[PDB]
Amino acid sequence: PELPEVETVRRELEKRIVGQKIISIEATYPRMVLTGFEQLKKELTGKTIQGISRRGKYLIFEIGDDFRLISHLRMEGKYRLATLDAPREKHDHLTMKFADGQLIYADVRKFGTWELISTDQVLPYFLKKKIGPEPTYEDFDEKLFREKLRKSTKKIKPYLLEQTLVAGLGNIYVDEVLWLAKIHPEKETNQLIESSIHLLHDSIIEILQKAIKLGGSSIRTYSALPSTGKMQNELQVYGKTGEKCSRCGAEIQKIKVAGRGTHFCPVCQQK
DNA sequence: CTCTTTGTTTCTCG
DNA sequence: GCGAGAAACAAAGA
Ligand SMILES: [Zn+2]
Repeated sequence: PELPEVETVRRELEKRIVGQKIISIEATYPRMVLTGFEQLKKELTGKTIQGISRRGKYLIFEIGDDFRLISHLRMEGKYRLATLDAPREKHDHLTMKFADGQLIYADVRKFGTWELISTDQVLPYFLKKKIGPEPTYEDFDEKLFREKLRKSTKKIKPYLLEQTLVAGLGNIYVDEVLWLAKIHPEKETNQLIESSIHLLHDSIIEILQKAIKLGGSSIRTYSALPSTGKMQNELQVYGKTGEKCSRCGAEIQKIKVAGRGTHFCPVCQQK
């Protein structure tokens, strides 16, 4: 998932598990707990979930007064709230059991991670990750963004995917943002002029906030969190190879850019 | 059978 | 430091 999908999960879990005491924790794939599964089980069993926050694509469970469980869902991670008698599904890896249900994490590709750290370690953790600002008008300063683009020869799509200029874009929304802002994904960032950088800055905020409002993009339907979103109905280029651009009618093309499938309009996004 | 592709991140190699 | 390529892993399609 990308930031809008993680935010959607965050909001739905916040409604439902805040206040819940963790009765037990079980793992069939303990190695995805990078700080140690038995250590996490000992520390969090019996504690109450107080909140769920997010930073970029990372979920942050706030558990007890002093613990933060930082969860990254990577490519395929999925949470669901299940009954206590729910049967195991093949790629379920971890569960937190409550008195009246359980929170199960599944991940086909086993890429997602859990790390238990203390409250005062959370900001240093994300500083060490070099995560850029949240994609809001308040936090995403166009002036610094512009200065970073001016001094780089990186291509704009891979630079945006780094999470360092701004947090939260992945392959779907980077393609969507660059189409909206009329910028080719291979454009070297030091060639962007000020008005293009302004449109790109605003398009990043607008696309991601719209996707949040619409509950994320469901490219397939799944029996887990979140509830089926509506943003997939608004995608203009991602996965639309061979369909016509809604602005100019040219066929959307797909190329490979720094190892990633890349969807763009060749008319609207001039090389 | 092989090869490619996939919402992410982070590594080695030269 | 850089970019290219690949790894972690599983499943599906050509
Ligand atoms: Zn077009």
